[PDB]
Amino acid sequence: TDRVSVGNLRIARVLYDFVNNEALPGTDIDPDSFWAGVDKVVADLTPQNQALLNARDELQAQIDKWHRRRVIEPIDMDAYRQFLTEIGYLLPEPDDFTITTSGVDAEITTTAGPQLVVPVLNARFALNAANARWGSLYDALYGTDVIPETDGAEKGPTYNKVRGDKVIAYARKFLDDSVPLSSGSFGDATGFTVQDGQLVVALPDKSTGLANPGQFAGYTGAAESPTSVLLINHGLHIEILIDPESQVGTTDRAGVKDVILESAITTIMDFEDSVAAVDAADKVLGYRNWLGLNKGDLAARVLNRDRNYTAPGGGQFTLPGRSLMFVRNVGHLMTNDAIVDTDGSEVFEGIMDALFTGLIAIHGLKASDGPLINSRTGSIYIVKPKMHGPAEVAFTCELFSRVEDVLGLPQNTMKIGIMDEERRTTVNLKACIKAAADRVVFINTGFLDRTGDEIHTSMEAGPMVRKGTMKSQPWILAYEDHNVDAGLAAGFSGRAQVGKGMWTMTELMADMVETKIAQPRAGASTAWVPSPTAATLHALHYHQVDVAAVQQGLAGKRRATIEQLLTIPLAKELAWAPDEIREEVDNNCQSILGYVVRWVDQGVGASKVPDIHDVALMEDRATLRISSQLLANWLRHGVITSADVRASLERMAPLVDRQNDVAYRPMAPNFDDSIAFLAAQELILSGAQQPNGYTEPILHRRRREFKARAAE
Ligand SMILES: Cc1ccc(C2CC2)cc1C(=O)/C=C(\O)C(=O)O
Ligand SMILES: [Mg+2]
Ligand SMILES: [Mg+2]
Repeated sequence: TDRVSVGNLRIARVLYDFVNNEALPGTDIDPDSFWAGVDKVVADLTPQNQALLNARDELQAQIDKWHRRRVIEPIDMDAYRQFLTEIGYLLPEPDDFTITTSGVDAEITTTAGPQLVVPVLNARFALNAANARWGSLYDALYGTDVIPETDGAEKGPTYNKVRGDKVIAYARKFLDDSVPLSSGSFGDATGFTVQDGQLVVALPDKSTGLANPGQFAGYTGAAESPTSVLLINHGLHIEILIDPESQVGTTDRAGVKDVILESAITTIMDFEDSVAAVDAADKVLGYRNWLGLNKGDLAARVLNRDRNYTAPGGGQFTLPGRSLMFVRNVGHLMTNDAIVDTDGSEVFEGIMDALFTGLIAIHGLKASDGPLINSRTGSIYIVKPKMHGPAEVAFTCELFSRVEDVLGLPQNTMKIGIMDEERRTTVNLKACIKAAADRVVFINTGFLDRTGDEIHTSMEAGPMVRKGTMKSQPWILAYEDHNVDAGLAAGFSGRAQVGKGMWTMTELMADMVETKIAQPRAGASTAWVPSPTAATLHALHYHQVDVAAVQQGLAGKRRATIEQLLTIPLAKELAWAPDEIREEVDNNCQSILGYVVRWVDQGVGASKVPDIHDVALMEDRATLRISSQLLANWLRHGVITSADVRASLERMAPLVDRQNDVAYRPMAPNFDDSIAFLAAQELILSGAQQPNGYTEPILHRRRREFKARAAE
């Protein structure tokens, strides 16, 4: 064929060659021993992987039946709770404990700041994301709606000085709020100098230093007239660039050219919900980019070097120039035919990701032909998504342990960022953390997947509230607080990240700056952003909120009950008028179609899709999971008919065709000839039958179908 036999496995040649020629050289792992290890790990752990997936199905069957066999008024919470305990869904809560994870980098244990997620299959985006550790505040302010485009302040083809002056003024207020002067305001500064190791800021009438001189972290250039001044606040760096000859510095009262913020402290290179990878060719593209990131030679533009500074006293030092990288592996569900066994059965994809992304990450622990690219403390950081409960966490740990043995790595090298994005994890979160107590480096509320699981788990209970109502429902507010509580109770402060979820409105940056501050105010040491620009703007929130102090104030508090976590988001009687149902259907169909068409026809796993209100939303599989499950639920309970669904899909499809484009194939009017349209339809009409409402089985099948037809 086009496969390589190793034991019981038949490996796609493209993957075999990539591993031997690109991934293995430089790790000192023997190629034959590696492939024997792949065979042995797959054979040994596949049964447990399948058993865990079977357990999800059996628990969900019981829950479906339970709802179908009830007539009572609102749900008897006491009966529901004891039922879930009976079936093993709700497990006992373990005694208090503190995590023991060691060898973790400061960016994770100590620094509070933004965490950027990027599809690993897009080399250009991945490079920008790794370089997003530092970003221009002026560019982020000028280029977005944070500075309103009011009369006279609009963006044009050329620089608008009125707008630029608003940018400068915004940044000066940020400096006053973050690194205050002893007296006066940065808005009146006329220059900066370093005198006896102290920062001196010239005012019109006088000179002043910092109210806290310890916030002066360094400078570049001559101490007499530095080319830049480096400050620190809440552990994050701020750099004032001084250049009176620049276009902006010429207009500035102190010659300031820009303010650079330490922004994306860590970055998650994603193999999961933001990428479309359905075969060996796709996986190799992703693995090769992850390899180039860890070897430091990925080029599309290149990775940045570390940044050199002079210390206040005069010594030299350096700061990391790149975001510390995690990789998000796929979860336990899917198989991939990149490897098949002798029976033709596909191998579990999460098992493969652990082996291959783990192998590749070794390069980030060693010098790059300069210094090693990633973890100086010797860890490999893997986000494991979509786990359901503590036995599934234990399985990830065993998989990582077995992979470490194959790779010759110390035990516990491979650390786990746990997504809390499935109900059976939420309600057993303390036990999930305990199961990974020596590997865990974060917990994070993946609230979009979590909403998808909320809908599917209770699918039989009745019609759910509209998608937009979900973000304010009791269950989700309890879930967010419960996650923070569990992390802090497990000793996460100073040891691991407590993270919150993604901002998806990529153009609504004024709204992000106004509202996303709630996440660090809730004690999250990190939260997810969709772009380098949004990382720079979200960094402002960490200068305003002292997350370390917030976490200390939250200690010992139990702010969510199990009853709150289990409050199902059922709609009340007579909740909606016909126009509101119409808008919900059309909005969900447009978002489904806009995302699925680029997935199936172009293999793009994350797309900006305008919604029914013309708001650009960054869509990935989790937002698709919500929209498809909600419509499945409304169809299941008679809120809408199958004619309503088909009509909405047919009405929104031509609009999506218009929004798109070199490789774009219109879906309309030949709907049944478009694999993408049929995939969108199947996601709704078959949604109730998909395991835990997951979208990958349909998406993968339909993308492979598209590729097959295109190859003739
Ligand atoms: C929803 C979403 C949008 C965009 C991106 C990336 C930037 C492309 C990631 C996610 C995501 O995966 C979130 C969660 O895992 C989860 O809330 O379930
Ligand atoms: Mg998710
Ligand atoms: Mg403070």
